[PDB]
Amino acid sequence: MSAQVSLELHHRISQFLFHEASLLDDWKFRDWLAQLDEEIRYTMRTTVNAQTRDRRKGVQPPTTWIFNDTKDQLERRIARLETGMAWAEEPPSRTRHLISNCQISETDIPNVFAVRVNYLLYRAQKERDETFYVGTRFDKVRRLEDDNWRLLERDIVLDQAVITSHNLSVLF
Amino acid sequence: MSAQVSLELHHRISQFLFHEASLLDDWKFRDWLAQLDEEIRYTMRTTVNAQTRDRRKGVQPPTTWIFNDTKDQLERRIARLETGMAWAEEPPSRTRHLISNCQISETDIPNVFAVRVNYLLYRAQKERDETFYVGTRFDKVRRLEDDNWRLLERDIVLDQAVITSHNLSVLF
Amino acid sequence: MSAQVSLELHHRISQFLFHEASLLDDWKFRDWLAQLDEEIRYTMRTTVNAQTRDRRKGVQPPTTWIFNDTKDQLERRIARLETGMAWAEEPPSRTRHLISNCQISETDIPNVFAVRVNYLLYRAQKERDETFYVGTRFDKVRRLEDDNWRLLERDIVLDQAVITSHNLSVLF
Amino acid sequence: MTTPSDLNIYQLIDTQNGRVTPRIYTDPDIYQLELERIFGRCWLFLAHESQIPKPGDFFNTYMGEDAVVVVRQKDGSIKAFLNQCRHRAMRVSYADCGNTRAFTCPYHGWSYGINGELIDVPLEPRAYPQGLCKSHWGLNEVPCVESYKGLIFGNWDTSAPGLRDYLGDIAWYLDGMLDRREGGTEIVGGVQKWVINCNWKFPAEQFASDQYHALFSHASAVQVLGGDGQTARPVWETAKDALQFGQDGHGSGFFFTEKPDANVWVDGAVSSYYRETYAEAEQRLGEVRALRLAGHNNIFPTLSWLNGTATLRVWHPRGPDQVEVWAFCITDKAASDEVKAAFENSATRAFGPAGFLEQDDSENWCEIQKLLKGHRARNSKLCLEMGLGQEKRRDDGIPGITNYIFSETAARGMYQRWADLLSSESWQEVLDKTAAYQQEVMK
Amino acid sequence: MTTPSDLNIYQLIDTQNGRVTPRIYTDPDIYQLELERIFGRCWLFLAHESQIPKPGDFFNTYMGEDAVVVVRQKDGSIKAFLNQCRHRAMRVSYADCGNTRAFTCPYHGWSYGINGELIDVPLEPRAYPQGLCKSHWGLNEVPCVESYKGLIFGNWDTSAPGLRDYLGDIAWYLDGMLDRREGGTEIVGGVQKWVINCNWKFPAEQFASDQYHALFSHASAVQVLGGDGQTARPVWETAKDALQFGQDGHGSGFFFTEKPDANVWVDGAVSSYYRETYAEAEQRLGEVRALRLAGHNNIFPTLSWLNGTATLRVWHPRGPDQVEVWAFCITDKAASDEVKAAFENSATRAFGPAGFLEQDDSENWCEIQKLLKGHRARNSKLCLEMGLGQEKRRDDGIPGITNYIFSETAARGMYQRWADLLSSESWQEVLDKTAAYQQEVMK
Amino acid sequence: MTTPSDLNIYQLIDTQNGRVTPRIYTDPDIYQLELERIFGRCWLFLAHESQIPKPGDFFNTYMGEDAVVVVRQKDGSIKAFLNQCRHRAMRVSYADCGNTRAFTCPYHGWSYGINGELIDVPLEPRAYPQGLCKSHWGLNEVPCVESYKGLIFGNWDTSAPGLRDYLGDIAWYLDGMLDRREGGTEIVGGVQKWVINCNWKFPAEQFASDQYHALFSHASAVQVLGGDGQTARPVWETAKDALQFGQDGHGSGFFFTEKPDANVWVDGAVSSYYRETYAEAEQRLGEVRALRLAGHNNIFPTLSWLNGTATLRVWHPRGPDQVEVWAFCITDKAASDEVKAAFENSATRAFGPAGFLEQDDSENWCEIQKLLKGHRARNSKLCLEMGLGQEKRRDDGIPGITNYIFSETAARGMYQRWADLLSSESWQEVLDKTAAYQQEVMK
Repeated sequence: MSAQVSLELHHRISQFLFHEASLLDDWKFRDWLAQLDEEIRYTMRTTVNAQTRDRRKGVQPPTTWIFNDTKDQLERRIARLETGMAWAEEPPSRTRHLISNCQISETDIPNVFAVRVNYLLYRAQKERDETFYVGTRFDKVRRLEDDNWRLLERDIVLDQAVITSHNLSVLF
Repeated sequence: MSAQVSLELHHRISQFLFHEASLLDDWKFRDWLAQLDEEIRYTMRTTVNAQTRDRRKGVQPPTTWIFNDTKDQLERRIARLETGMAWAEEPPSRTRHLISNCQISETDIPNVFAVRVNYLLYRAQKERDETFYVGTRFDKVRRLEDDNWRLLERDIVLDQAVITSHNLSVLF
Repeated sequence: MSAQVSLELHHRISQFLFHEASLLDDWKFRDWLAQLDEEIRYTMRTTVNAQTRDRRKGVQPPTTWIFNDTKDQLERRIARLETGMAWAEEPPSRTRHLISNCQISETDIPNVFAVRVNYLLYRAQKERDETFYVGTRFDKVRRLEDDNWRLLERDIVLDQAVITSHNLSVLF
Repeated sequence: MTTPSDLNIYQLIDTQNGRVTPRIYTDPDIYQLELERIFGRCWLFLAHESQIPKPGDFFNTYMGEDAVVVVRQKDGSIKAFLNQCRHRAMRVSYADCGNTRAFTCPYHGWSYGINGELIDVPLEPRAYPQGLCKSHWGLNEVPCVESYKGLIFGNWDTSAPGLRDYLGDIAWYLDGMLDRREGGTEIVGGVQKWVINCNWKFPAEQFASDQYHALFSHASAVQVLGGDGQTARPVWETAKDALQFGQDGHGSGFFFTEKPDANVWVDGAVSSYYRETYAEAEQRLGEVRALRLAGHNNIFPTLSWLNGTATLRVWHPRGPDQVEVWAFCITDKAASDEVKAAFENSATRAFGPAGFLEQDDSENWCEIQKLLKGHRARNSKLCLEMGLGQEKRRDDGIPGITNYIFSETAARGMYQRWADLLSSESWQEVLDKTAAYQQEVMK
Repeated sequence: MTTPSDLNIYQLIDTQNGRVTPRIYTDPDIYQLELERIFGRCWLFLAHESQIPKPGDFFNTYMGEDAVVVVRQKDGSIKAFLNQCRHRAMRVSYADCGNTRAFTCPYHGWSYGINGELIDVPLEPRAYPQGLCKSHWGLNEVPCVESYKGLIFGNWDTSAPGLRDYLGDIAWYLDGMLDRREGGTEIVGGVQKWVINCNWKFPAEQFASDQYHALFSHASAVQVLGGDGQTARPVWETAKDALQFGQDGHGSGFFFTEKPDANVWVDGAVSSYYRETYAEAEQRLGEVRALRLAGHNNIFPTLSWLNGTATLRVWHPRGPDQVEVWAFCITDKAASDEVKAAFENSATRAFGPAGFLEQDDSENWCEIQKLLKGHRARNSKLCLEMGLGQEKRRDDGIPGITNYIFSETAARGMYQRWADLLSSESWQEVLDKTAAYQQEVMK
Repeated sequence: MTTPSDLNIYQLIDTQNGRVTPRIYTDPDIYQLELERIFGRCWLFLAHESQIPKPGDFFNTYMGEDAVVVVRQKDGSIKAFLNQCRHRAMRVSYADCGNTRAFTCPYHGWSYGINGELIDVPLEPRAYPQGLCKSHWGLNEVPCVESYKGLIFGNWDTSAPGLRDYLGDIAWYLDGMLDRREGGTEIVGGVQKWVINCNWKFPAEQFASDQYHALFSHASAVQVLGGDGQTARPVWETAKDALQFGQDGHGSGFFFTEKPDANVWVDGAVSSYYRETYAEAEQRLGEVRALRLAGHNNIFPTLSWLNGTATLRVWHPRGPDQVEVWAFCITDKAASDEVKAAFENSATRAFGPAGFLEQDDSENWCEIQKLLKGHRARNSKLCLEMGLGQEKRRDDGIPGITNYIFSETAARGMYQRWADLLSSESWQEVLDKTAAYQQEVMK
């Protein structure tokens, strides 16, 4: 297995992820944006069904992007939200993040850690609209010299082949 | 940030909340009642959609109560359950509590701690009735001199503007 | 209360359960099988609605089995999966395990621990098929002399009286 | 296609002998005919005048399944518009309440004034070279809106009788709650909204004609709930007389009393306030309506309320097997802040989604709806025979058609009204049929 | 409104040439006509007599989509009542099984005796001054309930043939499982309930006429599953002869054998028990029915079972695109506790919601139902031509209409029966049409 | 039963004056008639030829609500089969794409060749003693499949006009995107699939006739989004002229331009590539179609695309109140890998489920569908009067019926085509009615 972290490091990283999720839930988008590192890469792919022979050989049908964002892209989405003309988020949706199965492992890069969690995102919109997104997430966190952490990378997996929500206007 | 607790305090408070949830799930209502402090305040409000100008100014449409209970009120609900004439709970519903994102912070009052969690309550009733409640909860816990904890306050947030269940006969 | 474990033991057992769940999610069935102890007992019962008098007396209507597996039975199911002729799992379903409310207690047997968790299993199949299973699980873990853990027993509780999925082709 | 021609409503209701067929709670063509003829012509509750006090204030509600916006004009009046744009039928307003100067469609950008006029079409000279007549493309206005002592009632039709003529004698019993003091009434603190999986006729019938159910359904609440002085025991134990009024689909019922005592559920401060203001209430209304502080009322189709608890409810149909509940807590405008807080606490504790008493009612309605799926469970006659043949008119100052409290004159009248509305085209024929039925019931 | 007049059932089924149109699995008016004419007249399985052994014991089941309660009387007999009160149609019983002395409606409080009589109406003298006749307001009773060797069958109609005349020749094959020993049979340990998103006709047709599917659907289970001696290999490999009986909608099928061997799935102790009791089974039944320990059977419409595994199933329709499965594990009453535990383990391991064999069947039915949404996927003819024109009557002591095991005489007969029941008013016409069809099939 | 006889489509559409009744987006019998007559006869997009390049390659798609498999033959041609077995209608293929040699039914085991012939029935000599004719039981084949410059169109009918005659003049505008370079076009990296809860007519009408909505719906995206040189500002600000073509249900629209500039959303490398290849594009097509790099197009019923962003969409109806979106990113086959990656990034960033522009469109369609539940919200006339009476034919090399970009000739033509197809049996009558309507529109 990988050279795992101690108790304190796991506690700190888990608390940092909890605080980030709370920031996303409390509609403090600028602070959440300030929590991210400069070189963030915020990706997400589709999911397909392959033939049994393809699965055994390791071959998969072609996929594509749903999210491919740098830090400026996320900034730009937030600034679109702040204008008040984003009719997709008027009124804003109310979301809750549940983070579980937190597994933390080291990396050969000094002071950069890899994290794998399972997430359940509950998105409730106005007047009886509910949606559940369930999946896994591979993040990376960098520790600065000021005892604070920054999100260096985030990879999201959504387990729906045919997404059942007309849009994804909320950040994962 | 707030002066956070150490590892052991977080462990103890999280275990206490887990045990309370287990008591609510195992239909031991008298023991759960004995877990609460005398001055408990068990509240819950509604949720509304505001205009963009109202959101920016900080103005919100009027809200109301769904739960406003002291300890005697909760005792009285439990005693209503114990009579066997509560047709809303015959047969009793089977509920599961999932507690996540446990954030624990201190308070200026000595030996009283504040807790924020996210909760998923799964309520299954007889013959194919399921309901999911997802939200956040701001609790407070008091440590007694006997190394034991008591629930001093509980504030519940439900993210549905139009609740989709005909009643809430289960305690959160 | 029971003589609870320290922080480190809880951390280790929780990490072991997380890794097992990840193995089940990553479609590494042989490794998951190698994680189990020889004398595993993997059971699951039905759930019924009783009369108020029956509930007070402690009487319950008769139940039955849904899972009653030894280690060879689980091996045999995995080997059925590996043949590629299991039309119920072509294409395989994508599942996620969320483990919460981890309570760990000792047992009079040396070096065998009892664990109680709440679980949410999200099973998504091809092209817009989703299913949620919510419940509790009473496991037991044995610590070997090689610092590694083995699943000695697993008891699963499903809170649906009338199961709403045509089959349970995925392991809990 | 929905064709009412092969439907025969009268075969499912027998108001003479008191029988009913449970199919009416499930048939979907019945529900479509209801949406066309019941909610399309009868007066419906919109909002209380204290929620739109100033010009430009609006409130978003429903009239049937239709979204409606109620807005206060610039001269003081009130108007109601169908919440739908004239270009692709987009929703123009989304909030619950607030102040606005114009409704702007978010899809293309058409803008309307608070009086429903079209004031801005972007790029009119280019997009409409032949000219667009902005007068014909104003918002859809409800032709009939009228306020009664603070409650605003709207109606889609124009051949219906006025609000006063439509209410008839139920106004006498409604004044007992609206007209207790000087200065009217007002809403306190928000609206409670939830969903119950039952046909809309069950709660209407229960709140129009059922006080009987309170003997056995709410027995646990009576045992457990019953620090200022509240009622010693439930009223039906010690009451000397009783009365139930049922007419034109409206229903009311209560127990006579010797002192101004509400039910046992109300908080102490509410009872103290009622005892204090009994003198003024008697001065304005009289002896009977000032001692009336416990009972049930219902105005057809969907306006229900209770007296002592000070709770008002509106029932929005959502399909043939669902309903949405809107709940208001209304008090007297001349009260103090502490009394208003006590009223809010009492009402939300007693009759919310988690109140001791709504639990059982909702559970029972849902169970009936679940049972009604089968073919033999919706083709078996039921019993509406309670108190049949005992209808009389009092002569001591209480108007209408009366009976003992444990009877079903109100429910039979409501079902006859519903079947008469479904089976007739013009309102005049409805009135004639109802007059004939009321002639028959007394002989 | 549902009008069967424009429906033409006979155009969707061609039993002479063996073709079928897949629309019948989707049409909702077809489903309503089914609920009216198939489940409203045919005998339906209620429960086993070992689940209501003592007076006052009850069991909650369904007859179609209707909730039904089956209760054992005081003199020893058994009755079945529609689970619905006579006042607002509230559900009177909610548990699965138990002992009771009266059914109490939780909404108002009407109470009924275990024989369906109304014994207590609260406040009758006040609420019903003109008098209520308690005799007319008893529970709705199923007019026809009859027990056969432990299985209780109920029927809503009264013009139908008796249970023996309705079963006909399928009783000969059912006795092979019910009448193996002395002392009858009994249910072991509870009921398994789940939901499959498919029309109810798919499992009925498969359990009536499909042994073919076991060659390719359950190939993985045969590979992997096949510590006392079990069967060496699946029976179809080594079997010398085969037989399928199909008549009046009932179906059965099995392989001839030389030794009392069940299938490969059964546990060793079950096979040892069958080998032990082969002598008594041969003494009671005969040579053919005592060696029959592997096959499939189905009684129209929804009673399915398998021989060796000792599993019984009931199929409750829930709409035109769902079904609910009730599963029983039935053994011989004279066995021991260890053998009963072995039977339970084998049955629940093999044919539960998580059994090796039900997986594929449920998956395939769900896939067919999902494909059937489109307009061209439900208007294309299918093939019912297996073994057509090879029907013969044996003369060695096995009755009925016979064929080779890989044929579809049973499915064609079932579809003809279903189309004849849907298209006829009285049972006499059903019998005449079935007699004519059986005359035609042999010539 | 669905009977179109009592339906009257023409009363819900008024294309002469430009009015529409919103019931057409909700009526379920309308949806069934659509599935029978619109999608049953009109050409539908199957796949791009670059997804099935080699023999035996297949692709799983839909034609309406019907699952269809498109497979490349051994000689080079392409065939399409209804994805349904001939024995119980089981699904034979489940993957998205791949290479195969035979389709094997997983239920019983019938096997088909990649050309639809039945090649293996297990145990034919036993199960079918009288003989089975394998020729009549082949897969259901789409009688009309034809490829146009890389896009494969299928049709269930055979009396319809050919693909070229059916496309008509929209081919002139489609060549502007398909025929820019030498070597055709190709799909880049997978398909995006999701579900929107709206009737399928809303996106078709928007992509056929709405550029107006981009002024106010996508204002936030214009503000925020607008490192190689992109467009300075949105085209409608600086454009000198504009054009919208609407005919036979097909629609197109764009702004004239002086330099090869796409919209502001596209990445810099895409614009650089277009500027580079402008010379070749002008050489092949001409001046007008080589400068056209921003606009909207739609081929009836469900083939939508945009020019500059290089995005193509297909709209599968799922009931009267849902639709499923399939999204493709198509580029030029002669480009490089870096340019292809830039195209993929731009298209998925701009028009995915999470793209800046699809958000508002989906939200607005869903809101309209939610509002349409009520009885008065679906019986109120709307306004289709934009640019009415200004239709003219250009004479500078652009064919068809034209108008200014902010008009609704295309939407009115589409609705007339839809109402003509629903109300006529044979294609000849459709053509005659459309010819008469096009004669009327000019006079």
